[PDB]
Amino acid sequence: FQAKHMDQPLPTAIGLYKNHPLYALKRHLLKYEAIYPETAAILGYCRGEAVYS
DNA sequence: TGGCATAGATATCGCACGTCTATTATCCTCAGCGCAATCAGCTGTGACTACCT
Repeated sequence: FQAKHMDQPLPTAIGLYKNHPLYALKRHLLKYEAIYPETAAILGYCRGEAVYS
């Protein structure tokens, strides 16, 4: 199941990247949660929105 | 005949409009101290009586 569902659909809708840890959009975080640019530079894009692990 | 503009048809993302339980220091109460006019006992003074001369 993990192998099948590892980034298979490849969604590119802004709403889908929210509350989705597999994508973890920078703008779709919380006040207390924050990205780490050291281990996440770029993994994908959606309407000019970068993806971080 | 064929290139593609121009609008019909349709969602689509952003801005704005509702709730919800807590990223962290209160509000009264009783016991313990204190302050100011009586009242009573320690100590001083006079009245009464013992003893050395």
